[PDB]
Amino acid sequence: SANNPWTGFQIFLSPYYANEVAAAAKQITDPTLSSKAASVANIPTFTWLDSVAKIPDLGTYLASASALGKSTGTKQLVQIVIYDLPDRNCAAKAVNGEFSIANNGQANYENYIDQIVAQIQQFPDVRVVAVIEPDSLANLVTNLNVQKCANAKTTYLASVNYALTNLAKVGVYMYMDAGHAGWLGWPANLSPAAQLFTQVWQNAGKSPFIKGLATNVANYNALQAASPDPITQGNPNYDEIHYINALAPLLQQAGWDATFIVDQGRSGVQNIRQQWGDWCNIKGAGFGTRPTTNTGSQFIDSIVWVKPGGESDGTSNSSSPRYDSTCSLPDAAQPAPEAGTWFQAYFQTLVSAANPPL
Repeated sequence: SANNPWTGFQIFLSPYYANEVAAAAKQITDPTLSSKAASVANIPTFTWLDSVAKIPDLGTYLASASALGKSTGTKQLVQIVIYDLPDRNCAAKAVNGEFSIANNGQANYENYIDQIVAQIQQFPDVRVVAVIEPDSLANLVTNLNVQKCANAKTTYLASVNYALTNLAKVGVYMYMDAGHAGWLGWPANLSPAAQLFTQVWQNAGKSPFIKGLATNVANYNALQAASPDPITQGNPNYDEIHYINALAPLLQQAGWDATFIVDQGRSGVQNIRQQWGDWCNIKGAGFGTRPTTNTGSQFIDSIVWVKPGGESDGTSNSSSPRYDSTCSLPDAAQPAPEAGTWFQAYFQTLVSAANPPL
């Protein structure tokens, strides 16, 4: 499109990831690998607002970005993930997230959005790009037979609508999470996906700030694969570019000339999964293509690093109340710590296996 949110902007670099990476890098013993690892702190990532407790951090990042732009003669851009739906991750095994549908979850989520909006409103010289609720809408396409998802459907739709409607009022550029090629990119899932995303876009007023969709978030697919990963057999859309090329025209026909961003933060190594649906701490992953607006596709505004490589997808300890058995599969790196916490051995391999090399 004409207006790529990133062009002309300096991305604010997460200080939390920089510190996590800094603490991680001094533990890497090989000096050549250590300096490569430290440099990852200079690669822009998304900050996940996975709880209300993260909202004050957003406030500090906006204020720091505002000052840094003035100090360097630049316009700054802060990258966030909205990730706190009630009954979050409905198809996952075991309960995740601080809000539940049964305990005023919708209302609590609205208050979470209101607190985010109230921060963003204070810093109008900073641009914000938000990924909206990974692992949410996509479940309403393919997983309505999952009872937790069926029971969450109206809440997910209302809560995502509230986020889109109210973040638009403070000019946030938004990409709704849309799964990945092996989820919604199956040809038979494309029209159901397009219908759902367009209804969501309509309910939120078709705001021009709703730019489009984010794909491959926290996943491992290629953007453009050299040859299809064996996990993809049966799906002609074997990488993200095929998925996006197929879905984008369906959205255009609805009057939404949608654009896309694609996570490549853990895509450096292909052909590492036994089944396409295996998502947790996949062993041997490497950092992939660094964020760039040089995407190779009319439909893609940016390659991004949404999931911060090195933070665990979930614990492998079956005694944890948060345990998801996907995290103990043969292709999952084990032992792994709780979701969101630092997984040092996994980070070191992401660095060693980076492609392109760091």
